[PDB]
Amino acid sequence: WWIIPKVKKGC
Amino acid sequence: STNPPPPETSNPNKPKRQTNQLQYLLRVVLKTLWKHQFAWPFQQPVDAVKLNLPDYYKIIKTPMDMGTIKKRLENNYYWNAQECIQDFNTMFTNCYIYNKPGDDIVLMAEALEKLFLQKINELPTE
Repeated sequence: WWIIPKVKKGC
Repeated sequence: STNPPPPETSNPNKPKRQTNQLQYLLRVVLKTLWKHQFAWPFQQPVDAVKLNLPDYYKIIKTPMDMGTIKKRLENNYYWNAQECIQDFNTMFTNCYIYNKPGDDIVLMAEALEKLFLQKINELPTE
């Protein structure tokens, strides 16, 4: 899933 | 501000055939990439509304994703294997054009593209 869409994922 | 309709995946007016290269693209290439750890952002059209990317489709006029490619293969939408390969290449190029090279999505696309090339290099003879 995204922390910041495209920029940093959270998984 | 809205998402466009997704790419067409079925067309009863196009002729249909099954070939060993198309079967490989579905059962080997698509399947391998789909199961990859980094595949999830590529398994469906980019949802620019949900992801808050208001300029995505102002920049990307030829969207493509692996969910579309899978359904196209399953619907015998492609007559030539090169049509399918081009859709994979469009998917990767869109990602490189829209995003920045340090973005996690680009690192993910690069790893998937490496795997794609490894499998395409083994595409069977027709």
